[PDB]
Amino acid sequence: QGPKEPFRDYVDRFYKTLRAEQASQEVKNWMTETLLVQNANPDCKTILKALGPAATLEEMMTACQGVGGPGHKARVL
Amino acid sequence: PIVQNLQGQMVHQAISPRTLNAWVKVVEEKAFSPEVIPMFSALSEGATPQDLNTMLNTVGGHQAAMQMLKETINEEAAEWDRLHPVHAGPIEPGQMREPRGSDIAGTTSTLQEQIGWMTHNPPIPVGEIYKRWIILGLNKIVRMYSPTSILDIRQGPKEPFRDYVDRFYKTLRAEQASQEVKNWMTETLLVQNANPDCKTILKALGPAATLEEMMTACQGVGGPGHKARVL
Amino acid sequence: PIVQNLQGQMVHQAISPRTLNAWVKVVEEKAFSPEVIPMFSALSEGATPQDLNTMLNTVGGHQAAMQMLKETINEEAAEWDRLHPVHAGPIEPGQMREPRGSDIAGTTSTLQEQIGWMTHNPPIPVGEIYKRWIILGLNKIVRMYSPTSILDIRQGPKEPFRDYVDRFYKTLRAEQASQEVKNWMTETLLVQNANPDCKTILKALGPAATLEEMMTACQGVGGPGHKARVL
Amino acid sequence: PIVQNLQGQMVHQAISPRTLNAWVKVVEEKAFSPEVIPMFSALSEGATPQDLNTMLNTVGGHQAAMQMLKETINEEAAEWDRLHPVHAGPIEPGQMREPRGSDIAGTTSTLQEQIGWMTHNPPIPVGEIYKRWIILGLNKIVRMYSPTSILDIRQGPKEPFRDYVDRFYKTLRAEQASQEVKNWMTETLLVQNANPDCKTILKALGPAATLEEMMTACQGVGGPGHKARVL
Amino acid sequence: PIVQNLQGQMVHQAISPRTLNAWVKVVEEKAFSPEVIPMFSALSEGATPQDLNTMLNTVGGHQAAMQMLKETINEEAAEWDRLHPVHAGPIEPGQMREPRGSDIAGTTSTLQEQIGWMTHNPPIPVGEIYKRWIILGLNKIVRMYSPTSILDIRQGPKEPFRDYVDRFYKTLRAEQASQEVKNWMTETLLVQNANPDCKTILKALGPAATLEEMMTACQGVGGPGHKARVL
Amino acid sequence: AEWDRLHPVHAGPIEPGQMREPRGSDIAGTTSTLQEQIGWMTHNPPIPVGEIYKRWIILGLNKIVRMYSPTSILDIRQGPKEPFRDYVDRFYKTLRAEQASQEVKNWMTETLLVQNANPDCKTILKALGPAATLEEMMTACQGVGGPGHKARVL
Repeated sequence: QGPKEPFRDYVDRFYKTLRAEQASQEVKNWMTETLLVQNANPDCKTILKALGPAATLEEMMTACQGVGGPGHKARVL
Repeated sequence: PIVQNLQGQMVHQAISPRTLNAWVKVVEEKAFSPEVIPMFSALSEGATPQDLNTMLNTVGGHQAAMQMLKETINEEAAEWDRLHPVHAGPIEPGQMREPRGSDIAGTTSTLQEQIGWMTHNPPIPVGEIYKRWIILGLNKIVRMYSPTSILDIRQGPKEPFRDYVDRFYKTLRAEQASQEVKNWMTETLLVQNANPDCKTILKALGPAATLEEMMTACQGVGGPGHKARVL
Repeated sequence: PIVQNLQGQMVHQAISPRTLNAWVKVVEEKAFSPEVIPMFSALSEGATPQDLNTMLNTVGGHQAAMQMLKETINEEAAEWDRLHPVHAGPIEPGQMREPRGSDIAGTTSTLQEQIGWMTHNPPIPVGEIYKRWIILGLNKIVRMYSPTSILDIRQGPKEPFRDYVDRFYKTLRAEQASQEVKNWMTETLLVQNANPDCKTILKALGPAATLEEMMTACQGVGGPGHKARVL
Repeated sequence: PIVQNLQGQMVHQAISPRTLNAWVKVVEEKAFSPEVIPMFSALSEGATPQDLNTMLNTVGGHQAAMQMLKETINEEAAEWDRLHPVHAGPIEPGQMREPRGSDIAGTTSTLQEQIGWMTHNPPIPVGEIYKRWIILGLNKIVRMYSPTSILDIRQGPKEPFRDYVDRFYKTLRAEQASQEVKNWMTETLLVQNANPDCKTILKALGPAATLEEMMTACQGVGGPGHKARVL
Repeated sequence: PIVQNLQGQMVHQAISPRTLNAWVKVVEEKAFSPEVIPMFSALSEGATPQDLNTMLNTVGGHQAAMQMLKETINEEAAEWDRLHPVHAGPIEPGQMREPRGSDIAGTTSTLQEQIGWMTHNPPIPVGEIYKRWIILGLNKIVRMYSPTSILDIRQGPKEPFRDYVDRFYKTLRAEQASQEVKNWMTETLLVQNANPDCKTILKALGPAATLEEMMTACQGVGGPGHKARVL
Repeated sequence: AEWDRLHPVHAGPIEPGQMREPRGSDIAGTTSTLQEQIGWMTHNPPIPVGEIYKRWIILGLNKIVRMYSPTSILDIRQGPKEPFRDYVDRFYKTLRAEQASQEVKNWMTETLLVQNANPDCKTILKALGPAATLEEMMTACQGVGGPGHKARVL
């Protein structure tokens, strides 16, 4: 996750990259658990770890507001 | 007030100066504030229409508000008789007569008629119904003389969270909106109308974030600037 | 004062200093407002003529008003003894002698006689009759020495509609105003002292000048630019 | 509430509205200061769970504080059922049923049952148990609404030592320090956060000086900015 | 407090918060001015040791003053234990046992027993003994919370003689010096530290004059038609 | 001297064949002999006179450390570009140096610690609050953090 990049754009980018990767689903799930929170923004991953592992992506998307400046509730240009 | 030493054997004890004096003192300060309604409810547990009328008769201030309350009661009494919803007909020998709204508000009913309805099976709660009409009128007065909307309650630039919360909760209490709306207001609106410095911390609270946790979170984020141990 | 117990008999005791202490403070502030009449009524629940005389002579304040009240009760008592010439002694065996006007105002009756009438079955309401005479004297003080004119019952040049309705209804209550006078004032004068927004909603408002609807509609002073009479 | 009898167990009496009216005023002016806890302790002498609920129910001010207190007591009631905490009187009553958290909270118990526990031999002290939960809420309200500031209590230049000590003790009470914390704060900060003219006397007075010695020694000299009067 | 004296039914109830709030105002707002000792002496009429403990607890959050007061009380109770070699339990079955220092302060004795001592024939005056110990400690608090020296106080430039005398007499009550010294302060010091015009008449009148003569003349001097000089 | 004021020793031994009760002077070593000092430890039960003296000595050593170490928990605050991890180490070093009691350390940890942190830095720490232990806290505050984002060659 980039220094100016909000959590939604990073997740969008990760899943776009995950489509380009052609690995088996078990490996993809294990990679998602391994990488997605870990390689994220430091304050944002700290918020997400306190949500905990059984948080849904919808809950995670609704969280982390005010990280990545204006543009994180509005469309990419 | 009504006293029962045996259940169904109602005795009326006449309302006393200390009760009236305390009630007037509550009315003098608290009528336009949501403070009056729960104290009025606590006083009105086991009340007759005669007790409720005596309570309204012992107020002499705030006449426009009193007229709006009286007009509200007259319209509730009219709507009740349009419904006619507590009924039993006239055919049967020796059975209680059907309540009118005028009977409920204690003008066309005697104390023995009022006792008869409340000692009936089902107990027909003429004092509770009249008290609810008065509570609706008090809430109408509280709404009418309310200073500003719950949506417009907002925390100043570096304002204490606790002062903002007290104003928000008073305004929320005096608001009459649905329980889900009130839950959304505590969850969302209270956090949203907080000042930016407080609000980032409030938005970063975990699952199951309590008002006590919010108070802890915003403690040291507002009020007077730091004047020691900061340089 | 008199208290009725659960098993159906009446007991007496000397007047509370809480009532006297509250009463002096009520007389200090409420004297020229019609607030005094309900608050006096609240404080005098079950009061004997002796208790009422104790309350009247307790007051050292507002002496000319007290002189007006004392003359008013003495005139009413004299007029009551004009109405009924009272027969000598009891008028049947084993029953109390009939009240005179001076017995009612406590002067020629002793405390046991006052208790005797008030503990009659049904009660002979000497305290109520005297209390009504005291209330008439209070009404004279309230009308005579009023701040508020019923002849200047039009809204001021700088006066908001919410303050105006408080003054208007208080003035009517102070006068004990006629149902006809209220009927003319509500439909004519009150509407014409209401702000243009109140006159705008006239079809929704309908007949007979609904107060909460007008209070909802009106914002600030009525007359043009908040600097002139509305009427 | 209950009142004592000279022979045998107590008798229940109806609550005074003056007591409720005073309680509403105490909540208005003193709720966020820990001096409310002694007033509440005095108020709740001989109080049933039903009386305690009536006292809480009566309040309509400071609803944010009341909500956290109500959640706090509900957690304590759940804790009573779930954790089995230690208590005064029998774990097994002889002539009454065992009290659940809901029974102690007054929800699933009758007023006669509440009287039953309190009149039992030994007494089962349900009001004393419940009011401790309420006191934990009141102590929490003081912690939430009074800024944490014990290390920041310090004497102004023209300030009396006694007011500074009084403020320090009040702040320490608001914070709710345990014995090790309370002694450490009291020993280490009290001379150190004094003003230098006052501190000079305290340093001269020396190691191990008692509070009465310090209070006596460290009195002012009445110079400019210090009062010569209270009244 | 004891609330019935001619009957044993309903003999005792808890002290009102309404009364306690007035007591809290005397300690907090009049800042331990000499009036607190006569006010406490008035409040303690027919009081139990528990009522006295309730008053000690309810000092308006003045915890620091309470610590010094309670520690003083503990010594007074300890001195009583030296004075009277009281045993546990009664001399003989059924007898009211002699009260120890612990019992008198309500530490080892419960409310029913305290009422039992006070309602015996002869009564055993446990609350009266405890009240004196509390007053002895309260006198120290009155000295400690005294604003300034008896020597430093003065009459203002246009100030009434009665205001100066009231201040001097209150300060004199707070001062702990010998009765011989206190008489010297009344006869010589008060006149000596009085302003020149007031001093000149008070010296002219001298010790042979009555208090009324001193008051009338020095009120005469200080009224309108006065220079207002302190030299 | 506190021990002596608190404990006058009346009479000799209780009976022959068991040690006398020690006064404060005996503990400090100025009235007791080496044979007495051995005698107390070789008693049944042993009387731990040296341990009693040592507890007083440790308190004096603590005063010496506090006298020569300018450490104070009252003055503490986070430095401007100071890591949160450096700041907590400095805070617990300060508590160690001043020898704070455990309940005081808990109050300092749960009340004071995040209060005297930088306002940008304290953001997520304030949101976590005193329910989160030190390990739980130390995963935070790396957004305003120093080096540690990019891997090193070691």
